[PDB]
Amino acid sequence: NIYAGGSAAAAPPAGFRIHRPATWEESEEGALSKATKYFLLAEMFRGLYVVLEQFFRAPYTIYYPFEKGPVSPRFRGEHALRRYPSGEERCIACKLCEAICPALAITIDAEERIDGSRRTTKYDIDMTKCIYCGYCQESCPVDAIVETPNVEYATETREELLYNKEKLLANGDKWELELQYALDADAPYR
Amino acid sequence: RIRAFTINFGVLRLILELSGEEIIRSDPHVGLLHRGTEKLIEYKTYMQALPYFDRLDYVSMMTNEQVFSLAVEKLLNVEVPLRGKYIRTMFGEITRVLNHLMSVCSHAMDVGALTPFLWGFEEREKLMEFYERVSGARLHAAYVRPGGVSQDLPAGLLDDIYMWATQFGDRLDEIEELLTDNRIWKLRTVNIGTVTAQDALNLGLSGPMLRGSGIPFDIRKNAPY
Amino acid sequence: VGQDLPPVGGYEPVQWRRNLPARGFRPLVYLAALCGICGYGFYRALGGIQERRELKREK
Amino acid sequence: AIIATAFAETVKFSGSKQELQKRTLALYRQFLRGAPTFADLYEVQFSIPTIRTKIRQEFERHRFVDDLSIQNVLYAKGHMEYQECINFWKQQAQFLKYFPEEDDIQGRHQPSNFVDKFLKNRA
Amino acid sequence: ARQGSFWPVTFGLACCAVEMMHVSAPRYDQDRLGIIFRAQSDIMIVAGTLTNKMAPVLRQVYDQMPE
Amino acid sequence: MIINIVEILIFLVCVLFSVAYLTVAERKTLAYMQRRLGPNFVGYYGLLQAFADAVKLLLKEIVIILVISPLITLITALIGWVVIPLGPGITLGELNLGILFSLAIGSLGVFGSLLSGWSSNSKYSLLGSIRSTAQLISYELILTSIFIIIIMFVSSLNITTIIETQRVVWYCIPLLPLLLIFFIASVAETARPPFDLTESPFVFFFLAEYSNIILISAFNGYLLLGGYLSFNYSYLFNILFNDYSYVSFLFEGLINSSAYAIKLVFLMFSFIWVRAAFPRFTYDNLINFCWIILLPLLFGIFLIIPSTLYIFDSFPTL
Amino acid sequence: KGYSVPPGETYTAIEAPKGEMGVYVVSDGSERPYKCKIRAPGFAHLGAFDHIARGHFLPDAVAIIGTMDLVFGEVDR
Amino acid sequence: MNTFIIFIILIPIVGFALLAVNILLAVYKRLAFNAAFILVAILFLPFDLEISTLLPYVMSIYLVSNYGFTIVLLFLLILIIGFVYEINTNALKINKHNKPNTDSLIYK
Ligand SMILES: CCCCCCCCCCCCCCCCCC(=O)OC[C@H](COP(=O)(O)OCCN)OC(=O)CCCCCCCCCCCCCCCCC
Ligand SMILES: CCCCCCCCCCCC(=O)OC[C@H](COP(=O)(O)OCC[N+](C)(C)C)OC(=O)CCCCCCCCCCC
Ligand code: SF4
Ligand code: SF4
Ligand code: SF4
Repeated sequence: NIYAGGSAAAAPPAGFRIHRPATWEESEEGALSKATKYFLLAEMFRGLYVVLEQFFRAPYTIYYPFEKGPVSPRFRGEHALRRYPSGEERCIACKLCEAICPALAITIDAEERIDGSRRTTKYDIDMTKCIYCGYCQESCPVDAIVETPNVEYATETREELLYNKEKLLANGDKWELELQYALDADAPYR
Repeated sequence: RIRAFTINFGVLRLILELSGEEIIRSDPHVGLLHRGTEKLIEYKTYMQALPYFDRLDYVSMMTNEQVFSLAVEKLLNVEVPLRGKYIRTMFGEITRVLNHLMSVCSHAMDVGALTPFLWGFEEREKLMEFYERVSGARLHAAYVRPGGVSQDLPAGLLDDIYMWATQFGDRLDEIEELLTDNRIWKLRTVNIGTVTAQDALNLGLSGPMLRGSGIPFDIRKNAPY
Repeated sequence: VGQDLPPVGGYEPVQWRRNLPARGFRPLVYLAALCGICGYGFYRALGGIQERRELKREK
Repeated sequence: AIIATAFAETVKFSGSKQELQKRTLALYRQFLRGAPTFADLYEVQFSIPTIRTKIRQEFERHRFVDDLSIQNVLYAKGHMEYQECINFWKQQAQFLKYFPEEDDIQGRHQPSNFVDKFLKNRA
Repeated sequence: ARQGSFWPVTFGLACCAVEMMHVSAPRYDQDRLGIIFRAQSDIMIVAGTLTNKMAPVLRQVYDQMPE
Repeated sequence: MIINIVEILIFLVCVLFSVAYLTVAERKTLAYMQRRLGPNFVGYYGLLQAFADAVKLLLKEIVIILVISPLITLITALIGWVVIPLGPGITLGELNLGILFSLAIGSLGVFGSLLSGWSSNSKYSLLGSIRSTAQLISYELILTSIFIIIIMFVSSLNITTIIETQRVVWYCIPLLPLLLIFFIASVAETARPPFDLTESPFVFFFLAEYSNIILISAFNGYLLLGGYLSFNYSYLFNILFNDYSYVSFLFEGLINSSAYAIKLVFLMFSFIWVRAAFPRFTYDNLINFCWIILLPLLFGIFLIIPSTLYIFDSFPTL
Repeated sequence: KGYSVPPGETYTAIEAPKGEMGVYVVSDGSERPYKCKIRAPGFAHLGAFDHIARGHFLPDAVAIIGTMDLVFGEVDR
Repeated sequence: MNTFIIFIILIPIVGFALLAVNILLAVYKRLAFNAAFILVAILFLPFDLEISTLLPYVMSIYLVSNYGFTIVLLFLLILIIGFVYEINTNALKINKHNKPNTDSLIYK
């Protein structure tokens, strides 16, 4: 038709008028049958039985200091500056990881040597304010900074938590083969 | 004269003025976790403004990511592909499963039922594995970019999402069984927090609370995306 | 190539309805069993009371 | 939120200067009357007359304001500050924002002439 | 006794408070040595962003702890 | 002299141990209800949990009355252990009015809840202590009234007289609804959480809590269920032993205490089992449950029992 | 730099499991957004508290919390 | 010297010892109410105290056969009408103002 105006084809659906709630006398069970559930706590014992079923099965719990939970290859933990095979630092002072960081953790000083190649005098990540987005891994064209999957590195001072170039080159030294394995397994999806 | 005494009832301060047991007026403070995330995103690009949205409302993080990466897409006049649409749909729905798995089993703890909180956590852990295998970190997946979705699924992930979806029906019916019929659960909650259908609107309420009161409205079916 | 896909036949349907198989007996049956076990208990108890009274007579 | 909080008033904007003067007058009376509560409440070191002379000298700061609507916002901000102070919402470290000159003398060499400014290049 | 039982009055105030509750979750229990995060002991744990408003509240909670 | 000081040594040391191993048992079984390991172990080294946290609990801060209420709460919780019998005629002190004593000490147990709210007072905390007190006395009523309707069949205030009367049939199986309402009144005396609004020196309340847990378990075990009684066992002995000897009295005292301890242990497990499954009460619901609905049933059961003893001859003789 | 966005304003709202969560972003035409506000869903849920929680008991002020679902990354933000 | 009395002498010593080890090892350093709260305890006493009027019958139930029965039945039946007084009058129930009184909106 034409609708009234102030009004559309979104009428109330067929059956949205819900029925009157039935009284005591339009009930299917007897009052004695209802009182057996009332006094003998019929559904209390049901929920008691459920938690007793959970008592007799084998728990989900795992030992932390001797087992680590299931992890992905694309997981992210402490940083590392990689190197080339035949020993070369691989960060070409290209300044992309500093320009993308949503918390401004990177600070790089760049200087050029006689050779014409480019490296960094001072590389720096403040880990009080790195937020683990992995954009710094995504931006570097030469794949020089990564996220090693280590998380067990909690420290006791903040000055330990300021990572300079030397600490991150050490982290790229230690984690290398698992790092290369994770990047090679990640590499089709990037 | 009625004399009401005041008490200092995540992080939340809440003033209660009590005349005996009854609350006569209530006044929630808020702001002790205001950290200025609305002003900071004006100084960051959109690619950098994306993690400011799993910072807020952290329990259901992919949906909060999605609302910004939809407002941006509408303002861009671009179009996420088809695989992108199904992929973001199902991650938003396991995000819904996670948020209700926290919210239901935390209302159950605040009321007092202590088993579903523990049971819920184990189920949640399986979902945080589903996030952990897709983005890097658990609990802060930036995985829906504004242009689309950040990278492709793993090789054998869709099979494990099916393997979880088979058992989850039974493990949900189990936690449901001891709360839905329970007299203490039903008694403590049948007449509490009632909201009329006209005042569900004037208060600006939405979602499960506007749908509590009888009004059929949801943005998934009304204005879909 | 290499990305994950669903199988060509599709997966089997999962259970998303409510599974509540009825496992309680009828309430009048439990009440009949309760009245029976009570009445047998009162039989034994009042029989013991009468026997203890006859022993008190003997003492 | 139907009901307001305790000492609040509906923010409403006068069209005349004399009505505003009456309202700021009643407002200074409210601060000055509630000044003995603040020393008990925020556990300050010092005397009630120093609270009262500060409330006075904070209304000395805006004595010669001409524009009506700037007096209006200044009244609304003062009533919000009274509202926070008379309850326990402010704490004792934000109540002492108001007294930075009283609590401690920072040390020697407050510069006065150009030379004392200039030896530490205007500080 | 202080070694074998360790009851941190947790200051979980943002995102990291749920990850702290994932210790209290059935996977990463730490039920065995004896850390229980469910809640006047001698350690607290600050976990999440400490705003301008809360720094007196944080210090006041830190003050009423045993020495 | 030496004959009885060794006896009270053995009993005090056993009850003091068992109350401490309950604090471990509750952590363990609630761990496996929720699929966690919980505490590492439970053995002879297993007390060193409950010992170690019972030590460290004495290292926190507190902020003449504060001295007295933990003390009287713990000694009220500890003196009620004589009057339970552990076997036939085995009591640490034999008294013909043991239920009157047990009842008077369930009456003495309320005072620490009053005097705990006075210490470090606020207005709202004082009101909360009032609410815990009033629920404690409210369920103490129905506790005492069912003690009456149990000793209606005995007509004696001695406890071994109850259990020897109980030899023919336990009182739990005729009066099964009474078992149900006693179990809930028993987790009502204590603050067990279906019934625990008003919770949600501390070492004494902590110890006396579990001591009241296992002691009201004992009060269930002798009057409703069989106290030390399991079966007749007249025939097995005539095949094993030839004559009364200290081995024979050992074996019978052993099986009697086993039959008592199995009642107490299953009931004690059921307390922790009803802890986990249910949320807690509004206080209005608590008082409403005690008075308006359960206690009219209690008057009704009270009227229907002597009339049933009346219809038959069946009055019990002292 | 980043990508650049056409100038304009939008309010895009979706259904978070907490409720309707919208975001209102205003684009300069540059690569930084000029202004962008979230509509946290729990903001109006906690704002609706003392219209709903009047005349209830005090433990009736606790069950009413967990279904207005306050996580407080939302309500302050 | 029987075996009953060392126990109730020896327990206050156990409490004093567990208290003195606490004094050795520790660290140191009106609102209006509702009528239901006062009434639960005030009214608890006449229901605790009929119980002790019921205590002498339960011991001597055999002697007073057929006659002390009816006296106790009448005693309880006089108490039940005061019980039904308090449950007819809704005495323990605590009320609040959460209803909007459900008055229909009247115009002009
Ligand atoms: C023979 C003729 C007569 C036939 C009928 C039989 C009568 C004899 C039986 C008497 C035994 C009565 C048992 C206690 C009665 C409990 C009353 C009840 O459950 O419901 C009333 C009350 C709520 O009151 P209302 O406003 O009416 O609520 C309506 C909701 N349906 O509910 C409540 O407030 C609380 C409900 C839960 C009570 C606390 C639960 C304690 C949990 C313990 C459960 C048992 C655990 C057993 C453990 C060992 C099991 C192996
Ligand atoms: C209200 C009840 C009305 C229904 C009555 C129907 C009962 C059947 C009749 C059998 C009588 C009989 O034969 O049993 C007799 C027994 C005692 O046996 P005795 O020691 O050997 O007697 C000695 C033999 N002389 C006398 C020859 C020497 O007495 C009873 O305890 C039976 C009572 C049945 C339980 C009734 C309780 C009902 C529940 C009430 C709680 C709400
Ligand atoms: S992971 Fe993120 S915050 Fe950290 S350095 Fe990389 S881009 Fe910056
Ligand atoms: S790590 Fe990458 S982005 Fe950073 S300076 Fe090196 S090459 Fe450039
Ligand atoms: S450290 Fe802050 S930003 Fe990071 S997850 Fe924790 S709460 Fe959120």
